[PDB]
Amino acid sequence: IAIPTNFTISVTTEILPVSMTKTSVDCTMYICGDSTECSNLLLQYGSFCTQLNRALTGIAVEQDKNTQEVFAQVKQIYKTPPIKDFGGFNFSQILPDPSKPSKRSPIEDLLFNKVTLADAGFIKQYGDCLGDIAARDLICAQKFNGLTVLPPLLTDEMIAQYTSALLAGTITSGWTFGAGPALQIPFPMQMAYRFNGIGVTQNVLYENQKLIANQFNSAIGKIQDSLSSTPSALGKLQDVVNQNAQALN
Amino acid sequence: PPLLTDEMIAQYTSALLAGTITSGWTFGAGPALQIPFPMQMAYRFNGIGVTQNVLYENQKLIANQFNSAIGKIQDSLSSTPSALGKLQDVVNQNAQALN
Amino acid sequence: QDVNCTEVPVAIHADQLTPTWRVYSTGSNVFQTRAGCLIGAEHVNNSYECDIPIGAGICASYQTQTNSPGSASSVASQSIIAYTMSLGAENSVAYSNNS
Amino acid sequence: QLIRAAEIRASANLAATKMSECVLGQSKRVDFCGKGYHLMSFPQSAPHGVVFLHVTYVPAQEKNFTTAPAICHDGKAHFPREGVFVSNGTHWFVTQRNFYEPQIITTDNTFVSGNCDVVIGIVNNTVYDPLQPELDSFKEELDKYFKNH
Amino acid sequence: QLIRAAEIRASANLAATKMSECVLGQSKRVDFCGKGYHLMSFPQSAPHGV
Amino acid sequence: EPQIITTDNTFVSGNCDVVIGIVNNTVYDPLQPELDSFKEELDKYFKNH
Repeated sequence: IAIPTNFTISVTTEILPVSMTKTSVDCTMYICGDSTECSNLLLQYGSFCTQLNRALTGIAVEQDKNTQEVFAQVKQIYKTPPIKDFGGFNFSQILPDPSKPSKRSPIEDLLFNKVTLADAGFIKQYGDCLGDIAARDLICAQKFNGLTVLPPLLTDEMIAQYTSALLAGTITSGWTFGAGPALQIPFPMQMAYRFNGIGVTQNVLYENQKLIANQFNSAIGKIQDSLSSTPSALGKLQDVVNQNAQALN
Repeated sequence: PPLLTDEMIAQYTSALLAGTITSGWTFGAGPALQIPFPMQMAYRFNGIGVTQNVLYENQKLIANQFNSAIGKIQDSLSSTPSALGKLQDVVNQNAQALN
Repeated sequence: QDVNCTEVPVAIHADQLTPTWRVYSTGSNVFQTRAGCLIGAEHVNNSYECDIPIGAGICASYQTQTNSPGSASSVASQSIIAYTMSLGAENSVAYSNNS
Repeated sequence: QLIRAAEIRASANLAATKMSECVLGQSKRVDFCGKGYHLMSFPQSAPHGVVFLHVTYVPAQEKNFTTAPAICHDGKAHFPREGVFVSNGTHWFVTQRNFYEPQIITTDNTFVSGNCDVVIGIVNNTVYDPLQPELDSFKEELDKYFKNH
Repeated sequence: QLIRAAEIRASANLAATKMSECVLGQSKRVDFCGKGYHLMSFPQSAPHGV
Repeated sequence: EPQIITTDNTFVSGNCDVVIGIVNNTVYDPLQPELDSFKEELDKYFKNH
């Protein structure tokens, strides 16, 4: 046989896109611009423009549905306790940072600074393309032809707040969070529960609590290190953005 | 042409079979830990709610069943045509579109 | 949408239109949002669940404002209110290290 | 755009499933969320996406040991309730499967099933009954009473 | 071709899930890998499938 | 469903010097009181006779 005599607790990252950019096209303005002759001619092709608008609106609503399904699974917004003493497990690396205005965790800050959005996240145009706030060459050139980007229903702050609620529930309650009333449980006992879940006895945790905490903290730190360093880590989100921008271009 | 040759996919399948047969489910979660195969089947009996002894006291019979089953599969493939229907349907669809 | 809305008042070519539509071209209820601006909706500083999604965190609903018209009008004049949606009921679990 | 939206819907459904089964619970589905045995997961928001940090348990520092499927003692075959029979060259212990915590083989951590002529590979060893020494502790007292007095 | 490619991606994602959940482990979810109580799965290669 | 902490719903691992938050209490073993039941009989036999 071969029986392990030690363990490593490892933190791995997985990235999943949830939504596209909500784009709408004024069929008539794209095809015919301001010409009335072309518009009258286009009236002879039937309901093609109505069909295109309906399909694009369906996609746009579906994007909000996707975000709500992924992030709005929590009934109630939870706060982590003010005194953050979780038996050695740190967590001040994924929890919201009150100092920063965005109320995002450091990892969330790194993630938001690595996806450039292709400058496609702009809606309004006046005041000279919002005084260059919205990328002129791409956004304004596109949307002078009836191509608009609608804003998502949930703001980034609201998605961050939902994520904070999920982390608070997990840290303070375990899985009871998601099956009914939230029931408090000290975090070391939660980890002992989970050790039982994988076939390892509780004592393996209580007699190695400091080591487990150190490994967890070190892994969490390495996660930021890798994300900040490793190029093309958030490749999939950038691929989605690039595909949408290329199609519109 | 596909990036992975048929030989390479076969090598991957051989690796998966060897890992399973020699180490159970350990090689998909960490280091491959060797375990005698009867003990693997005992573990897998426990997983489905049947005590360990049931395997050990019936080992030969169990073995005889497993082997037989494998043979049948080959027959069901060698004899029955249209067994690989889904893959053939994919090939047919692609061919018809190209035509 | 995508209009500030310092343009809207006469940008519709309000001269050759119906007064009924022009009622929605201007008024005391003009609210700027990241999805354009909203005419005919009162911006309340309190939050509810999302009823009609406008966008960028702004939702709209039809509510008994209970304002001065509310106190005066027998119907408790109900208007359309634009608000920043609330994610959910606020809760805090009594976490202790021995509870 | 419809095709791409279908693909992103598939991704969003997978993400919601992972949020349910890995952030709000502990999953026994191998490799569904994390390489190794899944302990927990933490979500993080990214532009148009979600990042899951899967915290998992990976065994390490394994050594060989010798194993048998059962122990024959007093003509009875003993199997481990939850663990493996493991030998360090000289002595036999019972250890939990995923972490080496050797323990003496007792009637508390083993169960009997039949005699030891049917199991292939059964080895001979002692199974310690925690009640016999307790009884003998005062059987010695009886002997003292009836010999010294 | 794009629609058919979406369909095969769903079969390949399902195949990857089966690979993980049935070859690299023992599955408790029912009828996911076989009929009856699942003991163990073995993979084999087919010209464009598994 | 509260139950008494006994030696049948608990298992022993190590000494109480490495676990953080350990608390003292008696763990009841069903065999000791029963055995003492007739250890008292032995004492009666060897003291009253």
